[PDB]
Amino acid sequence: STSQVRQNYHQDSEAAINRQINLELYASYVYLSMSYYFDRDDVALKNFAKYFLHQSHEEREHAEKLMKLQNQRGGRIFLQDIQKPDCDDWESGLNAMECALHLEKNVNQSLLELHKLATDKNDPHLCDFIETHYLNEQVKAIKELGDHVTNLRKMGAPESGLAEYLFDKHTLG
Amino acid sequence: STSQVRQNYHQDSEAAINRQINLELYASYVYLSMSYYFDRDDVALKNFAKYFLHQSHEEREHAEKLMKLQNQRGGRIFLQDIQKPDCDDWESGLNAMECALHLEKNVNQSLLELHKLATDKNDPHLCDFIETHYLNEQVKAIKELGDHVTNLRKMGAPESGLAEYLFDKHTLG
Amino acid sequence: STSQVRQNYHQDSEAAINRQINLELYASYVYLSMSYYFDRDDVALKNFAKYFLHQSHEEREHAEKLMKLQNQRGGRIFLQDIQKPDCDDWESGLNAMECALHLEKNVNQSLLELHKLATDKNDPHLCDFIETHYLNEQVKAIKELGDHVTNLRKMGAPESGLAEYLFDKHTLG
Amino acid sequence: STSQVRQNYHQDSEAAINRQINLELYASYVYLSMSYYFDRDDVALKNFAKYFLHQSHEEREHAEKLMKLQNQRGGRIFLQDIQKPDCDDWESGLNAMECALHLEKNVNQSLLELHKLATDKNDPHLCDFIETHYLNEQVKAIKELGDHVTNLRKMGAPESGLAEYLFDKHTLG
Amino acid sequence: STSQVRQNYHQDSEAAINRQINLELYASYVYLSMSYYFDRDDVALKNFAKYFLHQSHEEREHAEKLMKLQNQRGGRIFLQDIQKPDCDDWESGLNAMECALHLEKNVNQSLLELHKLATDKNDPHLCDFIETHYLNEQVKAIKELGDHVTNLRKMGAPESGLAEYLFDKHTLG
Amino acid sequence: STSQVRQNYHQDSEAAINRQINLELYASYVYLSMSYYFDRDDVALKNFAKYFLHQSHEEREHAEKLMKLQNQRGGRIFLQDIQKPDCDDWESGLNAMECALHLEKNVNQSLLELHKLATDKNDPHLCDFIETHYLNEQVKAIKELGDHVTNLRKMGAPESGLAEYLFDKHTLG
Ligand SMILES: [Mg+2]
Ligand SMILES: [Mg+2]
Ligand SMILES: [Mg+2]
Ligand code: NA
Ligand code: NA
Ligand code: NA
Ligand code: NA
Ligand code: NA
Ligand code: NA
Repeated sequence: STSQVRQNYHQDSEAAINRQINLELYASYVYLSMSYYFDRDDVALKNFAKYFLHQSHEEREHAEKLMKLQNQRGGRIFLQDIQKPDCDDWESGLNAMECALHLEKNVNQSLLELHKLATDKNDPHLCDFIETHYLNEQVKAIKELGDHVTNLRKMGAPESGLAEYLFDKHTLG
Repeated sequence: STSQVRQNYHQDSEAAINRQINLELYASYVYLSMSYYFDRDDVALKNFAKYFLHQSHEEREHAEKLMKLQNQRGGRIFLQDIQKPDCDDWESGLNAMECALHLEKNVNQSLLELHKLATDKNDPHLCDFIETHYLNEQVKAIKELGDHVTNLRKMGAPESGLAEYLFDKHTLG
Repeated sequence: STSQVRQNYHQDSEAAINRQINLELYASYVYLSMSYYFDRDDVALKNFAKYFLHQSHEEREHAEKLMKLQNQRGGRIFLQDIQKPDCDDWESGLNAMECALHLEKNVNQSLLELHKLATDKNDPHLCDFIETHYLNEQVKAIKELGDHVTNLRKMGAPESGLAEYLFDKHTLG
Repeated sequence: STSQVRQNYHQDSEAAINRQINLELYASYVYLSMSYYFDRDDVALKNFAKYFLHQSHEEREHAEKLMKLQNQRGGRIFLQDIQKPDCDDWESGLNAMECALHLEKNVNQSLLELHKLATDKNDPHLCDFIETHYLNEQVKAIKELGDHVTNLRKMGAPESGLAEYLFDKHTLG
Repeated sequence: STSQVRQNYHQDSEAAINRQINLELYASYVYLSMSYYFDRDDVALKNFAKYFLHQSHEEREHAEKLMKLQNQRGGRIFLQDIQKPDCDDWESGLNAMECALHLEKNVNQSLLELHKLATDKNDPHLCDFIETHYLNEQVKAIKELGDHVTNLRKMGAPESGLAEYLFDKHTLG
Repeated sequence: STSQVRQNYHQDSEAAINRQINLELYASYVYLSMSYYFDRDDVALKNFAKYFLHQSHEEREHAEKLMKLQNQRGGRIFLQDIQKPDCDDWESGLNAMECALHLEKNVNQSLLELHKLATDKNDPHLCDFIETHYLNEQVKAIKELGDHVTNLRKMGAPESGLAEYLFDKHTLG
């Protein structure tokens, strides 16, 4: 049953990786929802739509990298349902950015728990994988989203449709 | 409530489009599963993995095109859970190709029902969308998968691991 | 009297095509009016003017393509007066965009009736002509105009002359 | 009510410019009719069709230049119906060329009356606009059409279908 | 017996496709005959010969595309004899063009019946195949041949050997 | 009745050339059948299909060259029906190659009879035409097909579907 390649790879780490794969696919799907919300004719913020679609594809890439890791270490991928996002209507550019920030912080929390598990199981390869490919990406994503939220709020979003319009043009465009 | 852009777009068509979006995302996820099955160290068919990953990304593109359609017509996207694939272990290149063929024919059947609905609702734009972007794609995909299955079977898959090896190299590589 | 090329081309289809030619020329003339309204010294929205002039020329192209169709099928073009547009003064960028949206939806409705007639007369060539060259063009145009209207309204048009100014610059420029 | 830019621009000149705009659009529409007459399967003179389509587009350009003038001077464009051309069937290349010559001379006569009005109102800018952009264009167009008519008649048009064929090929092609 | 790829493909459609393949090969052979008629030393119209040879090859391409369709849908090609053309001696450029026009209209009629059958069997893929690849091609070909016939007749074909000579040079060359 | 160009061209040679034209068109049609047999989803040997399609087009070229010869010598082409091939289902790559070899040898036998006739009628131009353009082409084609048959048989065709697969890839691809 044990993979010929498997070495120093705990069952708990394998399970946590599978959970992280599901979470990344969930995040991708959330961003997809947000993108096409901004593509609606009654919202019509093209650069918001582009930004979130880019994020969706990036999240899928993260999931695929975790799957590659799983196979590299001799674990076995077990996929689960990808839950639909919490919202269909994201209300505003600002609200979407705040929800994205919340999502990214939740993903980061999951990654930090995964790193703690890897450290507890004395799996330095997994710890290094998480540090190298995920933790700084999360810190940067959170910083960027926080900057966006700050700018939108200062500009007067979401009540100032001019605010969101000009943010869409000048920051995201 | 009605979109300012909506014209000649039946509620049943909007609902059927949402169902098709979900089906396309499901197909993408199935192909993702197959790809990373072939990336396993105990299967190790790199070109199978590449082929199915390509299909996964293509299916995501199809879903995104349907979402774009939905917004173009003034319908509203409602996402649902993406169910996990039926298998975690796809057993063989031949078995994966047969399951892919079955999947593509099911997607094609859903598209045909969508076309019939569009026709019944006298929605020529939707009909020609389906025709132009999907139906021929499906016919081609089904033909390609059938060709693959025929070749694998004739070569002696799945019992001939040499068969699958050489198919991976010469057809998919 | 019958053209040597004519085949499967109903008199009702020929008449409907002539009506569509007139409607397209009318739309071209409406857009011409809007363009030069925005070129007025007391309006001075250069990119609105450019946008509507482009639309005017596009509508002329659509009319010419219908005339080419008419001759291809062996029907005979009968031109009628091109009525002057409903307005001389279009009041605002937002009002012009709303009137354009209304115009495009009326043209689309006429095209849909044309398609239904073609279908009823079992004229698949005409049906596919309409589908290929017109229906998607209309859907796209309606979506774009709806997006413009949404943005203008959210920005505060037509009372915010700053709104229209910045829309002219950043979207249409 | 008076435009901030308006200076030395008589109401009669503004009205005459509006009349000239309508006449130019009428001429464009006449040429459009002639072009697609020659595109008929039972006439089939491609280079006649091309020549008259070019003239149609040129006439629209002339109308647009007059509209630009109108706005530059602070007059207000008032569009009227564009009357359908006098003929649907132009009978022959020679007959179309003769009608075109007649049309161009009528347009030239209207321009001359416009110039006389400008002169009487001591509007040197308008006079020089007409002189610079229109009068020489008309003289050239009339000379070209007269040359065409002379050649066709000498060749034996309209009774010599060979005549029209070879003229189409060698002069207009 | 049923192809693994076959889906929504009626036996009547398969049979009609086989009939269309035969008709296209017949048309190719007719054009071949016409081409080499014009290559005769006592006819010597090189550009007629070239035109009809081009048409012959185009018709073969159409047949091959129908065969590809047949295999794509999982039908089975059944070839039949290709009947010899009705004439060995085509008498004149004009007569050949008229026979070509008649042939193209017959092929178009067969395609229209095929489309009607596809529609009746609710085969939107087949319908759109026919619409996309064939119907417009036929309309264009019929229009071109009608234009040629009109020109030849007006020039004085077939009694004016000068007529046919100059048509060969200037239109077909 | 006699062509102005005809010189030293026997009626028997003209008739034999017409027979050879028909035989070449027959061979082209046989190869077309074989090609699309290999394009079937249940055979799926793309390079076999390509090889035989190439042969089909080559055979058509041979027929056209014979027609050109016929006109060059002042004979008159008389076309006959092109009989359908003996098979619809060619069973295997090996069987198709063997049938192709048989076909090529039959064509060669016909060409040798034609050369004997030309020699008997003291027609050195025709003898040279046959020698230069046909006899070596036939010898090469027969040698190539024999080589293919030898390789397939040695590899284990037609029972080894791996054999045919790898031949398709490495020789014909
Ligand atoms: Mg269609
Ligand atoms: Mg000449
Ligand atoms: Mg090998
Ligand atoms: Na991520
Ligand atoms: Na798909
Ligand atoms: Na239009
Ligand atoms: Na003019
Ligand atoms: Na054809
Ligand atoms: Na040959």
